[PDB]
Amino acid sequence: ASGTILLDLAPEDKEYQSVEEEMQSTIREHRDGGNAGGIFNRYNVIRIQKVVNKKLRERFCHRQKEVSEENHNHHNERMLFHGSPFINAIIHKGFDERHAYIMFGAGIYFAENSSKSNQYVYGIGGGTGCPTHKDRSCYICHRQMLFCRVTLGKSFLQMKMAHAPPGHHSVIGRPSNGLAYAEYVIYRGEQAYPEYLITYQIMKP
Ligand SMILES: O=C(Nc1cccc2cccnc12)c1ccc(N2C(=O)[C@@H]3[C@H](C2=O)[C@H]2C=C[C@@H]3C2)cc1
Ligand SMILES: [Zn+2]
Repeated sequence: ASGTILLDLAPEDKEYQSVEEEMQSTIREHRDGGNAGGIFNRYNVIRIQKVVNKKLRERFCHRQKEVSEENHNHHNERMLFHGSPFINAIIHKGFDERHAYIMFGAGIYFAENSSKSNQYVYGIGGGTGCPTHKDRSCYICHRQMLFCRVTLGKSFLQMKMAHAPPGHHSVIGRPSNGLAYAEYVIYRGEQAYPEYLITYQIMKP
C-alpha cells in the first residue's frame, strides 16, 4: 500500500511562495510556438502540496548516500520539474524506471524550466491536450506537475541509452545547434523525490 500523505501548503506560507516563484520565473518561450504546452506567460496556481512518504524518503536518502560516496561526497542535488501523465502514480509509488517508455532514452525526465515540463503534462508533444476540449493550450482545465529533489551525481553531457554511463549517475542534454533548454535524465527512480505536487492552470496572455 501507499504510505503517502499530502500536506496542503497555505498560500501565505513562505514555502508555498518559493515554489510558485520558481515555477513562474522559469517559464520560457519554446521553439514550437507554444504548440505542445500552450500559450501563456503565467500560470494560475490552484494548489501546492508537500508529498510525505517515509519509506520513499528513506529510499531517496539511501541512494543519495551511495551516489555521494561514489562522487567525492557530492550528490549534486537540484530542484527540478517533472511533467507526465503519471503524476498520481508517482506521488503514491515514487518514480519508477521500470515505467519509462519511448524521446531521448528510456529514463526519467526533468527540466529546470517549468514550462518545458508543462509540455509533457498531456503526453509527448502535449498529446492532444486536455481530455474534454482536446486543447493543448486550454486555459480552463486543471494541470499538475511536480517540483522534485533530484540526485544528479556526476552527470554525463551529450542519443538513446538505457543507463547512465560508467562513472555517472545522470544524463543531461545541454542547449547547443540542438536543444533549446536543458533536460535532465535519471535511470533510477530513487534518485528523485517528488517533493511538491503542484496543481495549476495556464493563463491567457
Ligand atoms: O516513474 C514513472 N511512472 C510511474 C511510477 C510509479 C508507478 C507508475 C504506475 C503506472 C505508470 N507509471 C508509474 C515515470 C517514469 C518515466 C516517465 N517519463 C519521463 O519522465 C519522460 C518520458 C516518460 O515516459 C515521456 C517523454 C518525456 C518524459 C515523458 C514518466 C513517469
Ligand atoms: Zn480543457
